[PDB]
Amino acid sequence: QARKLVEQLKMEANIDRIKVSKAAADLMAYCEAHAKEDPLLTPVPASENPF
Amino acid sequence: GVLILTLLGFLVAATFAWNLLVLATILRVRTFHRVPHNLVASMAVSDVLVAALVMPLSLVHELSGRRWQLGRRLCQLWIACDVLCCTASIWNVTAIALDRYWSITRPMEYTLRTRKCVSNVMIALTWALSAVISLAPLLFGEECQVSREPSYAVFSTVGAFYLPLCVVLFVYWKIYKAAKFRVEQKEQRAALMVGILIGVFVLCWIPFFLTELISPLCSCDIPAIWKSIFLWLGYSNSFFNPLIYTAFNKNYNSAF
Amino acid sequence: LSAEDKAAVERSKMIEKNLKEDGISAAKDVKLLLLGADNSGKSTIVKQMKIITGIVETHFTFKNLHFRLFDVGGQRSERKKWIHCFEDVTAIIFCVDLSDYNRMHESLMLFDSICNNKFFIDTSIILFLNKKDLFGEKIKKSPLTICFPEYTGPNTYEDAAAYIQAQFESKNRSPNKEIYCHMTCATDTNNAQVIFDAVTDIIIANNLRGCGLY
Amino acid sequence: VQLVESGGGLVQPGGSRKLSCSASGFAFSSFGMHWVRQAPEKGLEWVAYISSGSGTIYYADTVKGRFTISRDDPKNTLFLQMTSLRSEDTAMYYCVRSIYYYGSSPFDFWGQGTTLTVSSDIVMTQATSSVPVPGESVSISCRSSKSLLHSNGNTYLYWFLQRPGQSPQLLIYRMSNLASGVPDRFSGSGSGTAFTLTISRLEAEDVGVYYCMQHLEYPLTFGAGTKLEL
Amino acid sequence: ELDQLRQEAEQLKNQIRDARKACADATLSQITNNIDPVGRIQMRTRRTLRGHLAKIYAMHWGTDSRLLVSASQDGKLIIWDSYTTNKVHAIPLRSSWVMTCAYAPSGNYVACGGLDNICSIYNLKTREGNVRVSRELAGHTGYLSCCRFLDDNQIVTSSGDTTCALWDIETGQQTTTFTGHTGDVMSLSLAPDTRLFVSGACDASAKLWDVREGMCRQTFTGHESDINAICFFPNGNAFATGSDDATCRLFDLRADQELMTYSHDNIICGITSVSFSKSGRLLLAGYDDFNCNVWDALKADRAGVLAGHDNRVSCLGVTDDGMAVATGSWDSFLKIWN
Ligand SMILES: CC[C@@H](CO)NC(=O)[C@@H]1C=C2c3cccc4[nH]cc(c34)C[C@H]2N(C)C1
Repeated sequence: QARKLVEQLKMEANIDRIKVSKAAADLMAYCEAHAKEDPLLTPVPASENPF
Repeated sequence: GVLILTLLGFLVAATFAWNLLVLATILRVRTFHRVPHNLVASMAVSDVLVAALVMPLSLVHELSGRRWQLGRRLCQLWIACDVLCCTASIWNVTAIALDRYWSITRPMEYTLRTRKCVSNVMIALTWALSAVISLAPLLFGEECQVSREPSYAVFSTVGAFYLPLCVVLFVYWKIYKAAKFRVEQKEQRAALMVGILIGVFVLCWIPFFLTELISPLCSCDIPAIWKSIFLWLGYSNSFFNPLIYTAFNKNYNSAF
Repeated sequence: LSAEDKAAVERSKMIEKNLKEDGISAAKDVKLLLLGADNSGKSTIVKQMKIITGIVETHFTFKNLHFRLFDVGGQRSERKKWIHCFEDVTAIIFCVDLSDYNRMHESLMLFDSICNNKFFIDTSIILFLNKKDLFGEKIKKSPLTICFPEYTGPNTYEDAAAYIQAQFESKNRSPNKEIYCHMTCATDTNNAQVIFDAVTDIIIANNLRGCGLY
Repeated sequence: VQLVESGGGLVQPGGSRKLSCSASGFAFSSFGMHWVRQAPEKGLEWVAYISSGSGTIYYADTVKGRFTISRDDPKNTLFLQMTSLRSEDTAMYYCVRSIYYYGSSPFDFWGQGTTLTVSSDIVMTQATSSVPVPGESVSISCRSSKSLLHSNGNTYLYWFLQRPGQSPQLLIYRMSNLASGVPDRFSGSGSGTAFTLTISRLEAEDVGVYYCMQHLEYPLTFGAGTKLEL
Repeated sequence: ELDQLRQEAEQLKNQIRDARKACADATLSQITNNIDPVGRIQMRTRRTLRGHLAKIYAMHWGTDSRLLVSASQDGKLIIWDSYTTNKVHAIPLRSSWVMTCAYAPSGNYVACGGLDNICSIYNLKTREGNVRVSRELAGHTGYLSCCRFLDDNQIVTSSGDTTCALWDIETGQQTTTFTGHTGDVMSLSLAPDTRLFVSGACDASAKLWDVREGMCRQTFTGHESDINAICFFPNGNAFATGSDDATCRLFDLRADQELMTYSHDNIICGITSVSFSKSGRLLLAGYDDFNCNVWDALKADRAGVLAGHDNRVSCLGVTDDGMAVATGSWDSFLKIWN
């Protein structure tokens, strides 16, 4: 039981991580690119609304 | 007399507003769409009509003091609305008591569709019977005075108040026994609730209908001062009705 | 609307008719929840039961009423994650074994959690004490001191049995809740009458509260 | 899925007769039923329709007043009572099933019929009659009197194929969709009032008569038909 | 080795914490400070669907953004038409204790499960014009909490036995078993590429799994109570969670730590469901206080309220084209907002 936990911890403790600044920047850029294709953010006119 | 006029003015306004709030509370919430609440809605309708169509016009009668200036338009339909609406109030209390009585005596059977069918039938006979009494003298044979025929003074009085009174007294007598039989705080509240229900009904109507029957049968004279208090006691009963069946329910308050 | 659109609406209304009919038939049922520790006579509470692991359902009819029973015994998981499903049940049945000292102090713990749950604030409980005859014979050797260290009195049959019942009933803390207690053996046959008489009293109490008296 | 029709025979003019159809192999109560007849040397013609639950009945102007349609759900049988027979009622009568919801494919299964012998509408035109024609592409066209495009975005056009000595089967429904169990070599496209059916890599078992039908409004009308021959 | 191996586990735990601390330089709030706020979002009810006679526990959208399926405790599955409020099918259930449902991406199958410990698969498009049971999956020792479709022949389930599984529908066998959780697994969410998935359990942790290899790669622990809902970001490199402690959080796969928390001093009730928008700017959550809230995913600012229910909201959903949002509650009604 104890050996299994050590093996799992060792596998998860050797990975390549990237900085939070890159993660925040890459997350902010995705939202800007698709801003115009979000009906819940920029409502469409009643002509194109199916509801 | 100025103070009395101001005091009676707030009485009319409160009855009109409080009953309107009951309708607003009912048909704006999805948890007040059950079987027991359809009887309360019928009572509320019969309560707002009295404060709007009967109390204001009757208030002008003592404003002038002894005269009714309108000839036939406000002396033939005013009586029809006075009798029709007040009779339905009394018969709406009786229909509520009967529904409570059968729920405790027959809990297994008086549920679901059977309760719904019987409840709606009682509403139908509440207004059908009241219209017969109101339209009896108008269609089948300055002072605006009601008919004083000895035959009409018995049928219209015994058949609108005295018969419902016996049902209400008998029903709550059995209900109080059932509450105490099953058994100290809870027992004390049972006696108080039944006493308030009967007491308001007894106080607000019996003094009027008592003198309306003895006067024609046996020649007697009553001063006009006493009939002023007697008349307004019955009207004031439509103010206490929403104060008991809705204010002390602990569920109408939550939706308020 | 087109011809095909008119036909679609007609099919949708026939589904509503069947859904409405199914609701009426299912509303004339009494729902009960069965609880208790292992080996406490849960599966032999009523002789005329018929079976209709996970959850086990059992139904029977008495007089002109339909009863449905649910036994959540195979769910060895977190109880708080699925206990809100049985929130509309009429009452709860709890079974207690009088001849099993080891299961004591464990049935009491389970009784406390159920009786004091947020979803079961105003739900009545029917309590069954099983193995009445086995407990009387066994008490001769063991004078009830193994389970309850603090107990005094001549324990032949009665005071010992009355002590256990008072221990269970002390966990109730609600004014709008009631506990119905009965003692049965393995040869008793009038167990359906006790449940019938209890549910009749529960419905009466509910209707008094609507009237405002209780 | 089976649909067996019974009846037929020789009837003097002015007589009465009824036909029966027995269904076995599917849920009969959830399907609508149609009657379609074919003259000995002509095309298809629609007769009557009964809805699921017997709540809607439609008739053609030719047989109105003397034809009656009924169904028996527990016995899984369909009836057609006809009176005052004339010489124009000699045809082979078919039975068709149909179901209607979002994404349904009505007119999906036909059944072999029985032969009876007695002794504002929309016009659909198929100008071509015979086309001589394996391994080639063939296009067939149908035309409509008024546009079949509804405001909801659907075009109600259907295509059928009838092999010799057989019963018609569905190929295309709503002018673009391909029916179940049909090879992908069949395609269909078009616009309002103009429609085309194209076949690629023609092979055997593809010779017969092709029919274009509208389902915009009752009554339903067919086309003259186009015959493909080698 | 009875107690010597315990020291090794503690040392490795502190090694990971130092690695994440050295990887944090600036916060998300500081980077996004000079960004224009979205403003105020107002949505109005468009459709109301009636017909359920009991509480609604789950719903799922179809890939065409027009059809949807809903499950209730009355033992019925209903397929609706959003545009016309029409009923297409009504499926009766053998067991009325259901807790989850799903819709196949192809649109040919639906699935359901609950306290019977069995996952049932129904065939919609078949001859005879009726829906029949096609396969029953058995092997779980606890109630099923969630299920999602990979293809027409694969399904992933989460159960109350602290175990997830992957099945082959045709064979009816458990191909892979995922183990490692301590508490009951409550939620499940698939990645857009259909190669990884995340789960939330009652031990206040989330894990990232590998479908092909069946191994755990990352564990995220920042909550304080049971995790009830989980959802992927549209990008696929982040996910959000909701717990009973009245708090939502956002986690990053590559940075491997928490990024932002969503909380307020008024809400004290738990969270039942979470969902994203088509662009990921808005985060939608359902609470027990009868309301649905809208959050700004980048600035952690409350932006709107959806108040149309008189009972607890249990399920959410956003269409593939991002045109409407659907909410279901315990009042037997579900509404469509736009
Ligand atoms: C028009 C108002 C003056 C007339 O002076 N007072 C009455 O006579 C009115 C006579 C009444 C009356 C009699 C006989 C039968 C009945 N059923 C219901 C009522 C009733 C209602 C009652 N109201 C309160 C007063």
